[PDB]
Amino acid sequence: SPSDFLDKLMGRTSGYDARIRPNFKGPPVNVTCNIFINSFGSIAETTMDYRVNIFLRQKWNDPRLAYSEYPDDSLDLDPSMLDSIWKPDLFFANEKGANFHEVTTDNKLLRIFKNGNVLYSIRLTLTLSCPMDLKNFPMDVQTCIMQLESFGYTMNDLIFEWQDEAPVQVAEGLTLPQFLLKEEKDLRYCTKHYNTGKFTCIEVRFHLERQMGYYLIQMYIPSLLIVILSWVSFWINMDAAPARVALGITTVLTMTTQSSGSRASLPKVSYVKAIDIWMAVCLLFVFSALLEYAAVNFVSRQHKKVFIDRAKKIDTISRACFPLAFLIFNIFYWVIYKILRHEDI
Amino acid sequence: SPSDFLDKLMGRTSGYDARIRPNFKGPPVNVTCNIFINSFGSIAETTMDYRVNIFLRQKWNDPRLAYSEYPDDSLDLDPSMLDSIWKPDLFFANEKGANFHEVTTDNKLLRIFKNGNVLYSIRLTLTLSCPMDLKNFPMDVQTCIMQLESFGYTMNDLIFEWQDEAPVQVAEGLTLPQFLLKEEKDLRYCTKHYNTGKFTCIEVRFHLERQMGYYLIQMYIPSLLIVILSWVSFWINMDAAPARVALGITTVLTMTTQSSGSRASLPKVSYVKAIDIWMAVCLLFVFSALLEYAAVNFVSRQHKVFIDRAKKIDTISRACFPLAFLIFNIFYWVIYKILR
Amino acid sequence: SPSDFLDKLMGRTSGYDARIRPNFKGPPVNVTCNIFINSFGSIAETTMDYRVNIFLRQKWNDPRLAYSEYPDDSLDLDPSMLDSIWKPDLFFANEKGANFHEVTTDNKLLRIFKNGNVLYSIRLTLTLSCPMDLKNFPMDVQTCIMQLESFGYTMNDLIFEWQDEAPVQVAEGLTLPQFLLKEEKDLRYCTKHYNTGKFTCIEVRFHLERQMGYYLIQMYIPSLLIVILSWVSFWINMDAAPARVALGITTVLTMTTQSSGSRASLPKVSYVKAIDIWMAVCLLFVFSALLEYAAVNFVSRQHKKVFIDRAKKIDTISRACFPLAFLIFNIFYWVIYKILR
Amino acid sequence: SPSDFLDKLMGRTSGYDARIRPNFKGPPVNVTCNIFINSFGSIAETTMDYRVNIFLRQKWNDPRLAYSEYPDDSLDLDPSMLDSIWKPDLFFANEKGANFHEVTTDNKLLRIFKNGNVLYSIRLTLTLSCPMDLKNFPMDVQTCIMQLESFGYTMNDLIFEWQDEAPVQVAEGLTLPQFLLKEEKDLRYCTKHYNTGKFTCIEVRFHLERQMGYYLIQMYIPSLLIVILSWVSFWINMDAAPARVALGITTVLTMTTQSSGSRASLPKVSYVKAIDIWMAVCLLFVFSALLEYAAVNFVSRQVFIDRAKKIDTISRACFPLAFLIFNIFYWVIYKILRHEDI
Amino acid sequence: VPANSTSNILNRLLVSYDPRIRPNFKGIPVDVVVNIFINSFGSIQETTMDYRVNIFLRQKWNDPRLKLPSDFRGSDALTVDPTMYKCLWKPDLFFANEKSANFHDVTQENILLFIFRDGDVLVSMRLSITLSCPLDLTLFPMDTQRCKMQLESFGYTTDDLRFIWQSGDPVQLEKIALPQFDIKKEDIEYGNCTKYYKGTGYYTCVEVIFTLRRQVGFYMMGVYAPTLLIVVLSWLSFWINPDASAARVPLGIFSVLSLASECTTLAAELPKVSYVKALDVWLIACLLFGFASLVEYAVVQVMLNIPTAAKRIDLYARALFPFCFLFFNVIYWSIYL
Ligand SMILES: *[C@@H]1O[C@H](CO)[C@@H](O)[C@H](O)[C@H]1NC(C)=O
Ligand SMILES: *[C@@H]1O[C@H](CO)[C@@H](O)[C@H](O)[C@H]1NC(C)=O
Ligand SMILES: *[C@@H]1O[C@H](CO)[C@@H](O)[C@H](O)[C@H]1NC(C)=O
Ligand SMILES: *[C@@H]1O[C@H](CO)[C@@H](O)[C@H](O)[C@H]1NC(C)=O
Ligand SMILES: *[C@@H]1O[C@H](CO)[C@@H](O)[C@H](O)[C@H]1NC(C)=O
Repeated sequence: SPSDFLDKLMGRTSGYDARIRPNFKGPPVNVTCNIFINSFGSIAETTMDYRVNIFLRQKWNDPRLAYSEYPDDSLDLDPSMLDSIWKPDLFFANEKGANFHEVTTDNKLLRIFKNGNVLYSIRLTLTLSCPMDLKNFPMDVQTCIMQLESFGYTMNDLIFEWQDEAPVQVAEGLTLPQFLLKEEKDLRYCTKHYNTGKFTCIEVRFHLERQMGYYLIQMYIPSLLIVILSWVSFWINMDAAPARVALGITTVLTMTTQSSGSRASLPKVSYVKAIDIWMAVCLLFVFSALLEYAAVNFVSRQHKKVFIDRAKKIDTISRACFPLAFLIFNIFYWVIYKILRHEDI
Repeated sequence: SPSDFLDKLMGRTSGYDARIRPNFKGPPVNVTCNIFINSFGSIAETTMDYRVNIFLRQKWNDPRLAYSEYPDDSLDLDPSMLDSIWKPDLFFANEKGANFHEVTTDNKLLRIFKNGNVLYSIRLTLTLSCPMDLKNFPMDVQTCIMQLESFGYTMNDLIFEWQDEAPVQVAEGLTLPQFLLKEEKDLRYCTKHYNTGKFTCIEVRFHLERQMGYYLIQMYIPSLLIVILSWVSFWINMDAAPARVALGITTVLTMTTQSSGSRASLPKVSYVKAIDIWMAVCLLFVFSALLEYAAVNFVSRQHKVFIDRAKKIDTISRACFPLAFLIFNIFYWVIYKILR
Repeated sequence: SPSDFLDKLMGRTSGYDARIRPNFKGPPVNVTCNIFINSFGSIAETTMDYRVNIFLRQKWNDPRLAYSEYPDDSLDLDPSMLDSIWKPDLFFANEKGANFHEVTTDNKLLRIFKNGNVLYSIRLTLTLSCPMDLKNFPMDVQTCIMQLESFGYTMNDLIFEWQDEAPVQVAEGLTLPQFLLKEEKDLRYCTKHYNTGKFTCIEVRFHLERQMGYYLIQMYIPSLLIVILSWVSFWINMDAAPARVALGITTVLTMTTQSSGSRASLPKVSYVKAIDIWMAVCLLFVFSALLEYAAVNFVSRQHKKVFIDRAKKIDTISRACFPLAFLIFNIFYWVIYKILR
Repeated sequence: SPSDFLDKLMGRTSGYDARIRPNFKGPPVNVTCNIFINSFGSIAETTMDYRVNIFLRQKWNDPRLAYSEYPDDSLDLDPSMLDSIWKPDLFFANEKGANFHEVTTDNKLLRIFKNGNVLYSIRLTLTLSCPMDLKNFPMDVQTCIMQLESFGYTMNDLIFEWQDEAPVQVAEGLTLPQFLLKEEKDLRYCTKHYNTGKFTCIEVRFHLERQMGYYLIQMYIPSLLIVILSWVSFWINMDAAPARVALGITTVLTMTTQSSGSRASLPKVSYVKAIDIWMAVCLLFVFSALLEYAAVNFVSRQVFIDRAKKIDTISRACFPLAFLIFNIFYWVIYKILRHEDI
Repeated sequence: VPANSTSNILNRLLVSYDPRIRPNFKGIPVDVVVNIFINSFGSIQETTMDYRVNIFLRQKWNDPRLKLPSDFRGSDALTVDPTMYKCLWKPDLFFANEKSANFHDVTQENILLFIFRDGDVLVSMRLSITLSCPLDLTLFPMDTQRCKMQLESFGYTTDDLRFIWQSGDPVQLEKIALPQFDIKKEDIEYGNCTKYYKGTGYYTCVEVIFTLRRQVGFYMMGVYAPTLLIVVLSWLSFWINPDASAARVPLGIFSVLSLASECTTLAAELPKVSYVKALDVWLIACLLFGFASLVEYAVVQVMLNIPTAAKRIDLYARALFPFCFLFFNVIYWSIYL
């Protein structure tokens, strides 16, 4: 009977203790753990964290759980008595609150192989934290990590190891809300040395690249429209002074409001950002246009002959020069932040 | 045998009670505790709270747990058996909600030394509260604390001490979004005297200094640009009166909107703040420019030497305003830099 | 023997049952309770609640747990045996979610005296609910309460009385974000009469005085500056009609947006608040200034005979009357909402 | 000896299996339940639900608990012994997450009478969801319901009945944030027919009345003031075209900002609300004022001055009348005729 | 014999019954009939891509061992205690597309167990799942979402467990009303995915696909009308007397400022997606037309310094821009059908 087999294998009469690691006072027990991402998203820079729904699985071996009576080489099992068998320790380093899922049943799958290998797959919901750098907000590349390491055992007793083929699988059709998950994934070791000793560790890196289209169409187009409107005002003659000054003031108002909104919709980072410098350049251009208009007005009332001609000449020269300066600054900014110093590694 | 050894140490046959402190009716026991900061952040002044992810460890000794059979000098236990032995009481006095961590297992590690010393490391996620001082908001220094104290025992039974070497470690590369953690940490004693007697306590301070770059680039530059634009308005001639006055009122309105936004993005406090006074003075300067141009326009229509006097007054005011703004700016920056 | 004494006094072999109230079929057992406010804050009028971190303690006596063997008159226990003895039922009538604390252990202290007196201090975190009135929002006084009462016993079984000396202590240097906690506190009885019978009760009142510094510096000064801008508009010559138009309309816009923001920053109250009436009167003054300017334009344009003189006279009359009206309104309003309420 | 009494009544030696309902293989057991509202408010329109703190009490009878040993007829219990006795199943259909209260002890009270009647009062905290009808948002009258029904049994085993004299009480001094709880409360049956069988049900209907005052002072007064400001723009002379056009521009700006901000604290309802109608009509009137100002400009730029003056004065004398008649019609229709007074 | 005695002898932690071993072991995989019952809806947070439900999941599984022992006193179909149900074996149930799932316990566990001589076992719970679906906002104002729910087995593979939907109306709903969308019971088409995991084995997964179409009434009454009014203001800006030329600029600058503010507000009340949305198309077109009006005024002004040509240009613009915008509007309302 299978129930008798379960009782004899790891039950009370089996003389097996779940509080003792396999191969006690001997070689350390190896673990081949792999994960399966089921969902992603909710990357909030305000809290500097993101959510995952991994399908964490663990593998190991122990001669005590090996069997030779039942004909089948792999039998399923239930979590209720899985609580009564040994489970290697595994906690995530950079996490801020994770929990299991208990919906209509337990979400733990336990399988025992004939050779003694044990398959342990359990469904988890995590909220990992990765620092975010905003050296170039619209065109940055984020690298959020997931560190797995033991807590109750050292390198002498427990070790970890990534699976050889397909270690970190991703569910087909998964799409990030804003970013995009690149195919390449980094796997390495993160062996930490606390005050208590040496602990084994496992690290996997995710390469996330932000998509510029949304931020472009929603923020850069209004600034370009405002500066072209400023040039349109620039083309206005000196007779309609109130209209020109009103247009300049309105442009500066729009620029300030857009900059405030853009910088308020983001975490308060100490250093400067690409969007911040772009909007500062646009604001400075609007300010310079208004200042030169004021200078033109001032020089118009300086006949107390050629003063009007000089004002017209300087207005025409500035109107011919400012768009070229804006174009060269824009192309320089785009090329530098696309190739020269960012989008590297 | 491992299982037999565990049964002989703290099992039923061992005759050990976990509800009785070591050295009962004797000298108080000594506990040495050190923490390991693993993360930080979420310092929000709205709720006067911040979150940590410490790795609190406790070390103490009890003669009832001594052993000499196993050749190894330090074995390990499990949380299921950890809850079956005595654990020193310790709660954080200044906290507003903390919780354990369970991921595929409990996150509690218990180690027993051969000489009898016991190591107890437990992972916790806390939410500590510190009174934020906003006397100088963009240039303040925040001192958030962490009080550790007992609850079930007095000085006669339980005492708390720090560890002499590396009492508070910090994970390498720990970065904060707004503030920065100073390396220096202050450690003291906070022995309290409640109504029930005398309780041990332990306090550790963290020094956080706010970085002005974000607030500078967001608010200080636009206000200065607005006041320079008001000066630009002042440089306009008298003929375009509606234009200059309308642009002045528009600058007033945008200053008010910026002040309202800055206040909305900041938690409310009773007293004044540096940003508050800075924006108030900027608004006052813009309003003063508007008022002086209104006075010039009024004196221009006073019903032929009036225009000369008006031009002289306008030139004198346009010369004096930069001097007043510069002296105010230097005085404000120097006082909030060195004085406070 | 400590373990043997624990087994003999409150253990399994003690013969004492925790489900039986002390002095059964007799007079109700008196209970004296005192709290210790550890923190405060997070007072959100939007959800009508505030948070506390009380340090509730309870004292009572029972001959069943009395002992006379240990020479020491007071010993200490652990929650694992605290839950095995009888405790008085106690819940909070006005609360919207409360829980204990668990950090490396429970936060319950049990101390038993030789004569039979029992001390019981347990740390709690509550979310109390107190109705708030905003008739005079910037200078209001709020009295949030805390009702302690039993649920499972009547007056014949359980009663509650406050401690005579220092019943409610406050943590030294308590700092509230907006309000301030006055030292004087009110204590009384709140004996209720439910449908199931008569239940004991205990109340305590906290007097809170809201500070108006933030509200002042945020809203009162800008409105005053805007009305001074309108008064500036009063002195502009009639020729500069677009100038006065722009000033009036911008004052209207800033008054509207400031009023909208101020009213949105406050919870949803059906009746009228002081800030509402202040914004309404400021907007009305701005509107009246614009209307009088339009009337000046109309009377000036009516000529197309001493109409310039009449327009100048009415403009001077407005510029000399509206400041006086604003001053008298401001002083009357401040006096009324300072002393009359 | 209360312990021996409990052991004989519902103890291990009592032979009282809690899994067996009273009157097994017989007539269904009747349960009379009444509630005691302790708090209200926090009605979130976006989330379409509200919160209560009821004091649900349940009354029923079972001969298996009949006793005569004690001279007293009504004793008391604790939740520890409550867990060992049968408990009638009950849950709320229109709920989205409820929980008990655990403050220094359990919040459940048990009382057994000599005749066999058992009283079971337990403190609860519910989050009930009720659809909101926003046909006339500033004048709406909401009807939120609380349904009680069984889940573990059918009409053949468990039934329900409201208590007769004062079943639903309200704590004195209750203050709702926005609405006003009507004293008269409806009570009827809601017996459902699920796939598994026929389940008993119990429903109590509330009545809520929204107050205009807040929304009134928020929206309606600025609209009237800006309409009068538009009339002020109208009365300006013709040659001051920039002044009039600027006043029209600022009036339409503030009107559209007010319209946008009116629905900030409201769900994205499919149909049209009263406040939406008011905002749309005010915007249309300001727009028409600007349009007629433009028409006056066109006429003056093409006897022409006489025609421009006559159309200006005619429209300036007619538009306030149109606004007044629209206002009175709208107020009377939405206060009596179309959607109000049931 | 007491009813409790029959329930115990059928199964109990003391009586010789093992809930751990599946029914029909080493034999035919268990056939489980699953039907759902919607009780509420809503909380469709587009910013987080998740919708909350409250279901009445019912699953019928037949166990040879969990069968009536005859003569217990069955008569009417037996009702099993939920604690007995916890003792009773349960086939594993999980749903892949859920942000989280929470059970509902309104003063009692919401679990009903039914036992019949057929030995078939009817089990019903009450869940409060918060599922997740990928929203598609390409044609956001007139889109059609396909939020779906799929139930999967976790503990057992296809070789031991299998799920089949109820033959007669497996999905029901009591006329639930939604704030924004409008779920229609006509199209609740469902299939199964039986997805395979590379490393563990096969798993049977059944699915349910809803159909939620967003209602444009709120948008058409709140965000489209103000834009049209701003467009008509821009049109009116053309015909004003160009003699002063100091009054035409305010119309254009107010139009562009208001359109920018509306765009920012709508972006705030909207999830962020890379692809362009129809609302963004309409807003940018309105902004571009206002900008075109302002640059037309600028061209007229620069040409004024000839009057006949400027007047003809202004008249032609005022005559053609409304017609061009009408063409654009009809084309836009045609393409976004
Ligand atoms: C475990 O696996 C490792 C490689 O991961 C191997 O070197 C070792 O021999 C294996 N066995 C033990 C007992 O460590
Ligand atoms: C623990 O050490 C302290 C000094 O750190 C000492 O006063 C105390 O007596 C020690 N405890 C015992 C039980 O010896
Ligand atoms: C408890 O105190 C009350 C007054 O608070 C008194 O009436 C009573 O006698 C005291 N003791 C007992 C055992 O009832
Ligand atoms: C319970 O009351 C119902 C009516 O509410 C009645 O039909 C029934 O007979 C009563 N008692 C029993 C024991 O069924
Ligand atoms: C489940 O999908 C598989 C695909 O192989 C198919 O054979 C089977 O009939 C499907 N079952 C149902 C109930 O649709």
